[PDB]
Amino acid sequence: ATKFPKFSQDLAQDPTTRRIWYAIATAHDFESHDGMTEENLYQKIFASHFGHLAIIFLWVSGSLFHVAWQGNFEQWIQDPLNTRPIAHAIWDPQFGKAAVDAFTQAGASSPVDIAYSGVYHWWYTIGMRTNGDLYQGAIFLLVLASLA
Amino acid sequence: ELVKPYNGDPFAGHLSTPISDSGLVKTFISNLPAYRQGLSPILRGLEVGMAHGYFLIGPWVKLGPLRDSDVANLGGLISGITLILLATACLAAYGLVSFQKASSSGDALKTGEGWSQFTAGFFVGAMGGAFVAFFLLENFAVVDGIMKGLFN
Amino acid sequence: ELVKPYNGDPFAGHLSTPISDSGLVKTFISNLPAYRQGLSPILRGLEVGMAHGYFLIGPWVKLGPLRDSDVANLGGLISGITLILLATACLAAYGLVSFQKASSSGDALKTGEGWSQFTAGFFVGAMGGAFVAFFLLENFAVVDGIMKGLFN
Amino acid sequence: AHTVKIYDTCIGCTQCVRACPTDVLEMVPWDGCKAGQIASSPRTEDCVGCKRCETACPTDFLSIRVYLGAETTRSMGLAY
Amino acid sequence: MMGSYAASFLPWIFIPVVCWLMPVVVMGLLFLYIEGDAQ
Amino acid sequence: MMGSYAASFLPWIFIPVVCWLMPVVVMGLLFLYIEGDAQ
Amino acid sequence: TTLTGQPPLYGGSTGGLLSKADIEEKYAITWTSPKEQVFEMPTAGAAVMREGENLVYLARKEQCLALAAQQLRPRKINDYKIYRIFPDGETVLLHPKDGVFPEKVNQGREAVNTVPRSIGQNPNPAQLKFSGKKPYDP
Amino acid sequence: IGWVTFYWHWKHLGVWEGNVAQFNENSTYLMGWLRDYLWLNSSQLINGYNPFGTNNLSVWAWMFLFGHLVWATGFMFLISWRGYWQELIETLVWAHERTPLANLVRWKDKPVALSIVQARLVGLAHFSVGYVLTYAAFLIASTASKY
Amino acid sequence: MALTDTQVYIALVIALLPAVLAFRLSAELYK
Amino acid sequence: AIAVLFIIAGHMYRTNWGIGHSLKEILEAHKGPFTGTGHKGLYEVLTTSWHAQLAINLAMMGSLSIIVAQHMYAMPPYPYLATDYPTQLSLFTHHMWIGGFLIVGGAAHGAIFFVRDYDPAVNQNNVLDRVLRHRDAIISHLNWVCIFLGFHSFGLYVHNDTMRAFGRPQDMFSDTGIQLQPVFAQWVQHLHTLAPGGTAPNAAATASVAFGGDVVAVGGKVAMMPIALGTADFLVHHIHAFTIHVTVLILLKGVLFARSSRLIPDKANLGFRFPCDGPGRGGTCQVSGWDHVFLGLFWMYNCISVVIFHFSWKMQSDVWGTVAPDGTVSHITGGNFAQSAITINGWLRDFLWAQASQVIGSYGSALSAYGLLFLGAHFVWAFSLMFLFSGRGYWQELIESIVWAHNKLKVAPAIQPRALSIIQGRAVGVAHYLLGGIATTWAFFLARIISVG
Ligand code: CLA
Ligand code: CLA
Ligand code: CLA
Ligand code: CLA
Ligand code: CLA
Ligand SMILES: CC1=C(/C=C/C(C)=C/C=C/C(C)=C/C=C/C=C(C)/C=C/C=C(C)/C=C/C2=C(C)CCCC2(C)C)C(C)(C)CCC1
Ligand SMILES: CC1=C(C/C=C(\C)CCC[C@H](C)CCC[C@H](C)CCCC(C)C)C(=O)c2ccccc2C1=O
Ligand SMILES: CC1=C(C/C=C(\C)CCC[C@H](C)CCC[C@H](C)CCCC(C)C)C(=O)c2ccccc2C1=O
Ligand code: SF4
Ligand code: SF4
Ligand code: SF4
Ligand SMILES: [Ca+2]
Ligand SMILES: [Ca+2]
Repeated sequence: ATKFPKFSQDLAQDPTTRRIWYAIATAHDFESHDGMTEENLYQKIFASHFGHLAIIFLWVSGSLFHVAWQGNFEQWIQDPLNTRPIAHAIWDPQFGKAAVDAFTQAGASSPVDIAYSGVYHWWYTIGMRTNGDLYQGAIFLLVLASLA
Repeated sequence: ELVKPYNGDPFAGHLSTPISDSGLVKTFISNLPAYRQGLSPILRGLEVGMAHGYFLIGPWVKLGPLRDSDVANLGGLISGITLILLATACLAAYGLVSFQKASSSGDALKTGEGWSQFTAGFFVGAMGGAFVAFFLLENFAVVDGIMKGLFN
Repeated sequence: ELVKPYNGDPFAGHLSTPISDSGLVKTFISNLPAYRQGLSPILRGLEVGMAHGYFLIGPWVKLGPLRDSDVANLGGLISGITLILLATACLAAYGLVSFQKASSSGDALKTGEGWSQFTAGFFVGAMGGAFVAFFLLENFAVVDGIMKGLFN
Repeated sequence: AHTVKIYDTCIGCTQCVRACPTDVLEMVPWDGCKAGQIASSPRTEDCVGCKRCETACPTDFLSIRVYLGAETTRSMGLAY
Repeated sequence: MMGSYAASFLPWIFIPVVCWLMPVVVMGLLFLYIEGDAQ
Repeated sequence: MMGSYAASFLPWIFIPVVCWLMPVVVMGLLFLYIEGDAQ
Repeated sequence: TTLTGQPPLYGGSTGGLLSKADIEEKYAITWTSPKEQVFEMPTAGAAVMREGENLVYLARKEQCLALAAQQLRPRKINDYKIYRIFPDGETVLLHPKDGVFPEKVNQGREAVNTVPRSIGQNPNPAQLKFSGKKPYDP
Repeated sequence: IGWVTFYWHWKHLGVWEGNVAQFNENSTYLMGWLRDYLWLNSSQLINGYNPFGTNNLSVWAWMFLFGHLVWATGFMFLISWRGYWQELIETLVWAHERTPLANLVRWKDKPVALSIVQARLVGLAHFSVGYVLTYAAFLIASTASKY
Repeated sequence: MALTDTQVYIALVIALLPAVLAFRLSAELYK
Repeated sequence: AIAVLFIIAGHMYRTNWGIGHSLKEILEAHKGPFTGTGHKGLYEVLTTSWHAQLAINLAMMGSLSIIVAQHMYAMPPYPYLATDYPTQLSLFTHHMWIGGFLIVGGAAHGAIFFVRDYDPAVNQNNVLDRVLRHRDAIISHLNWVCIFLGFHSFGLYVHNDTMRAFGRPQDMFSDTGIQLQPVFAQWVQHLHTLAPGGTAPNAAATASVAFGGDVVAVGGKVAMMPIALGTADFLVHHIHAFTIHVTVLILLKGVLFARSSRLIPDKANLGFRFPCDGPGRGGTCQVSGWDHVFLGLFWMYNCISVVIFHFSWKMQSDVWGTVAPDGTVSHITGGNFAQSAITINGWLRDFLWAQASQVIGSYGSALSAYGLLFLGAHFVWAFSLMFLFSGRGYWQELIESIVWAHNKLKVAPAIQPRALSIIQGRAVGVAHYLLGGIATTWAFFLARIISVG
């Protein structure tokens, strides 16, 4: 047998490639795992819930950090109707010159993506005005995820 | 419970500490090429040499006497190449003096043949690592244009 | 009589044909460096790697993104080195997972130590072959003048 | 290995045993029906899980039940 | 492809890290984990 | 040493093949065969 | 053991044994035919069954039983025996284990994996939570 | 959800453009949905790259085609089922085990076809990814080339 | 203002702590 | 001359007066050192099995219908067919579809022969026995060549899509990038235009203008002109080779493994048409020869669809059009094939999106029925996927509840409603899929070439 998966000896003794595949699809079905009691079940669901909360927080932190670093938030404040919100920069070494020029948009110098999340409008309505407010939101969510 | 006797033995001159005995540190150290089980000594040597020779030329490339010239990479390479030559002479001298006694049937790096295989592997891997670091440093304009896509 | 059971076994899942069994093909395959008798695994890896590394950079040299530039051989060599690094990593990972079981007194290439020697030999041969291919390509003016007698 | 269970609605028609391609089932004496025999599965290690035995069963519901489980070389039917 | 943002040399290294080096390391380590023929 | 005749690159490869590669191959194969210390 | 028999006149096929035979296990079917006849191998193709005792190595038990069911039995050959062979060479008789075919009721056989109830009289999954209990448990 | 979002997007294209008559006239037959919504609004997404150059919609054109490819690749797992692929993989195993210089390398896990539930899942996941990426590319590029 | 290099470095160094925290959580959930 | 050679050819076989050959003598004569007893037993096989004859005759009729499609376009044998572009497109496309169907049917009845009429006693060390004895080598090598063709044709297409989207047109496989010139087809094209005074001296003109010549201009339109072959034609020809090879792979896997396999050693006892042998052995759905015919139908659809798409775009781009009185050819789509048929985006834009404008703008005009059938064929094709992606267990469980609702109102029928069988569900799905897709292409093709051509 193998070590993987630790939670299912039936899959662990499978000598085929199925041993990998089924394990990936049975990793989060904790109730079917070996040795699982109800107490360990609820505690593992608790810890997974916190890990998911931290992933959510890191995701918002990523959006905020990339808008503050590579975005055009302040220029978008000064003209919210005719400036395009920038999600993040583009680094694709397989780009030609025409794709570099084409994705050089929204008043930027380098290729960027145009944000379509609406995060700019939501942050503008709730009082955020500078890149410093976005940066402080990013670091605060970066420690909130650590707390989770 | 965090700090306990090393391998459960109270009189061994060691403490089982989470730096010294935790699971992460143990698997990381034991899977370094000098300790990775199953390897031939020459492959251990090759990996160790690659890792060392790659970074050896860097201090002279950025800080050596040739750093403010057209030939900084070349000076760093010559320095790293001869330093690896001394390192390999040190390794082979250690193997010559350290295993003239009897041979252990267990670990191969504790025998003269295995240490000479490690020495040969170290020399080949370290000269390769030094030259590949020199080659990337010299052709850094090409690598830079490749990563920016300037050649597209 | 050309197509018969393989090694005289009618139940084996093979057919002894003049592609699968003929003497020229048989001795050619057996005398390849993977199968040649009396070769230690390091020399097998050396020859195999030399052959593979020598031809590996060619597709990028004549077909890659740097083919229409001054640094075509450079980009081909860099891509070939990176592919060979991944190939050596694949070989060494295969050897780590495949031979963690006990050893055989038969082939050395079905042993973790022997496959590690083969892996190290492959790395050295393949980096060497890629580099000499780049070197001949980068100095094709000099080689061409050598064969044309332009230096006489 | 797969799990093959025989329930006491078995009427001993032997049809599951004849339909097994891997010789998992046999007819054993049993005073629980008119035929004087029940199906048995002593060789479920050779069960591939094909459920031909359930297809052949005439009782309603099935007197033979195959529960597919852990997969081996034998149960996945590999010749290699 | 060289932005006016702060620390513009960071995508140059981080894209090969997150795209080549980290997937190579993770794929290799997961390969060494899922094929361990231990108990 | 470059002719107006067709495919003039062919001597450039074939003379080292006929004079270096084929001889090394032939002497190596014959050296293995005539020193073959089997029955 | 020491499984004897002439192989049938078979030209060999790419569908025969693989490395699982020499490393993990193979199977054999032995029988006696009264005559040189033609049958079809499970590894595809026609084979000539010899007079007397024939021995065939196959990769799976299902191949041995398929040859027994579709070739030997319609030809009125019902003396076949099926074996499992391990790489060391140990040999286990498999198919006519007691000498009686499994479709025939034989004394001395014990009932295995029988359940003393009907099928939906099995317990619910809900009541059979964390424990070793399966709903098909005896 | 495709019907929901098709309806939303076509009505809002008519409302944002001010040509509400486009939807309020051609949404009653389904040739209007294919012609005046899908065929028309693809026109700038589709020319994201062309033989003459690239716009900023080139990534959306590429993702549009990518989504079509993933969605159609799911149809393979959904339509063709297991035993065909298992019989194919046995011949591939034979080809690997009888090929010189690749006999030295052996799989640690025996290659088998995807399970029935597994490839139902894999085909559904491909179908879903292709669905979502295709409609996202269409939505963003058809709403970004105008307003 | 636009972000400075030190703010990007500080963000990297600060996010290096949820790295080890997520690693510890995954190691404890593996156990 | 055809009449003379065919009345000649009807005199080779011995019937009643001792002159001619027994075909058995011919077959049993022909054998070699590789193929055992060669063709001994094929006379009995082909005189006792109607399926062994239906396989060959369907395969040859399909191949000949395909030949007819590729022959009646470049040498249009009827007056004013060459300038009837609707008729040219429709006749080519029709005979290709009939050919693909009959080829799939030949494979079907080959598998039916193998499961039902194969006697191994007749087929001892003949060609049939020995192909059964290395079917694994055959199928594995066909598998490899299919993967090779798929990568090195379609991967070239998506490489081109990615390079074009990158703004790297010099990195494309195009006539202006990395050229893939079809040199062998070009030289064979050259050899046919150097032959009406050379290797066919007693002949006025060439075989067809496609190989070379000048624009035959009947009426205002092109009758036929030279068809240039470049990187795009190289690409789509290798796409055709790939799709043909995969269709052959599926159908030959079905024919060769119809009797047995390593997975199922007794498929002959299960028959030609069976859904599976259960969820065991990992799962054995679609092992039957019927199911390989079922999959080969979709792959035939793919092959013929790409063939007729290539024909339509290449004719509208490089052959068909209007000849001006001064003598210049204004092609229908103006030669976009050489630069747009090298990416998938070009096929989606300049063929599928661009030429369907008439089939969707057809409403209110005489071609409005073609727009209606365009939509209805889309509907039938999507209707197929309900049968294709589902299984009958769900439908039987649902029919149980509808049966309950009928049982409450004393209207449950005596003939018990059942879900369709697994094979029938597959058959209904593939029938609706083929009908929907083929009718979609039919309505599109006819509306395009009638409104424009
Ligand atoms: C809070 C929400 C939530 C939670 C906690 C769960 C939790 C659970 N679900 Mg559930 N489910 C949910 C929502 C949720 N679900 C939703 C919204 C759906 C509809 C899709 C489902 C449908 C569903 C089914 C049918 C099943 C579960 C099952 C389970 C259990 C095990 C999951 C598992 O191990 O496999 C993990 C899953 C995977 C490893 C698959 C990963 C899928 C990937 C992310 C898809 C992405 C595709 C691709 C990578 C995208 C790339 C795009 C790129 C190329 C551009 C578990 C307790 C299973 C079970 O145990 O039943 C008893 C079960 O069969 N779920
Ligand atoms: C050959 C085709 C190709 C390739 C290889 C790429 C590659 C890339 N493009 Mg891209 N692009 C292409 C074509 C291509 N492009 C074309 C034709 C266009 C139109 C011109 C674009 C336009 C474009 C834009 C606008 C952008 C890119 C960007 C990028 C980069 C993404 C960085 C990243 O996070 O990777 C990581 C990949 C992921 C996170 C998604 C993969 C997730 C997989 C599917 C599932 C993984 C889940 C699983 C659990 C994990 C598996 C284990 C794993 C850890 C090993 C990447 C280098 C972006 C960039 O520059 O970076 C800042 C950018 O925004 N491209
Ligand atoms: C979690 C949200 C998130 C997402 C989706 C991204 C996405 C991206 N980042 Mg970013 N990053 C983030 C958070 C995020 N980042 C945070 C919080 C920081 C501050 C430390 C950074 C610092 C950063 C730098 C310096 C750079 C990027 C860059 C990039 C781009 C290229 C891919 C890459 O190299 O990543 C690199 C990632 C890091 C350097 C830091 C990673 C730390 C995050 C929190 C890890 C998240 C892991 C995730 C939760 C695990 C889920 C895995 C999933 C499969 C289950 C890409 C668009 C490059 C760019 O701008 O392209 C032009 C660039 O050089 N990022
Ligand atoms: C047998 C008569 C014969 C002789 C004496 C030569 C002699 C020569 N040829 Mg040659 N050649 C021949 C036949 C011959 N050729 C035929 C029939 C062809 C058509 C395929 C060629 C095509 C050819 C090319 C393309 C080239 C030469 C070249 C040359 C010159 C350099 C040596 C070399 O590389 O050859 C190369 C040999 C071949 C390409 C294959 C030779 C084929 C013949 C039939 C093999 C002869 C074997 C012989 C009979 C066996 C007897 C051996 C003996 C010891 C028992 C040399 C003067 C080179 C040149 O022109 O230099 C300026 C050059 O590149 N030849
Ligand atoms: C568009 C959807 C789609 C795709 C991509 C495929 C693809 C394939 N089919 Mg398939 N099929 C489909 C629909 C599809 N099918 C449907 C709807 C049915 C229902 C009837 C079938 C039924 C079917 C059967 C019965 C068979 C196939 C076979 C095949 C394989 C042919 C061999 C080949 O081309 O090699 C190459 C693969 C491609 C060209 C696919 C595109 C991949 C691109 C070009 C390369 C990707 C780049 C790289 C890998 C990306 C790396 C990213 C990394 C991070 C992972 C191939 C993988 C046959 C087979 O197995 O052949 C051996 C086989 O017999 N199919
Ligand atoms: C992870 C980790 C870390 C870090 C580490 C480090 C420090 C790193 C690294 C690294 C390194 C240090 C790496 C390296 C490398 C290398 C390489 C990759 C090499 C190479 C080479 C080559 C490629 C060669 C080649 C050749 C030859 C052999 C011959 C011919 C010539 C040539 C040159 C071609 C930390 C601290 C966080 C902690 C612990 C863990
Ligand atoms: C094509 C196909 C196969 C063959 C497909 C196989 C064997 C899968 C092979 C996939 C290879 C290994 C490449 C996979 C690349 C993935 C994109 C990698 C993602 C994996 C994650 C774990 C990261 C089946 O086995 C099958 C089974 C049942 C019904 C339908 C089908 C079916 O349609
Ligand atoms: C929809 C569907 C069904 C249900 C389909 C059924 C039951 C077909 C029958 C439908 C028609 C409408 C039955 C017609 C009944 C009478 C003939 C009606 C009399 C006609 C008069 C009006 C003249 C399956 O049974 C099935 C089975 C396997 C895979 C997929 C599927 C599947 O997708
Ligand atoms: S088929 Fe059913 S009823 Fe007949 S013997 Fe088997 S289990 Fe009993
Ligand atoms: S599932 Fe198949 S192998 Fe198992 S007992 Fe039933 S018929 Fe026999
Ligand atoms: S899913 Fe259907 S076809 Fe596949 S094994 Fe089960 S019953 Fe047979
Ligand atoms: Ca200086
Ligand atoms: Ca370039």
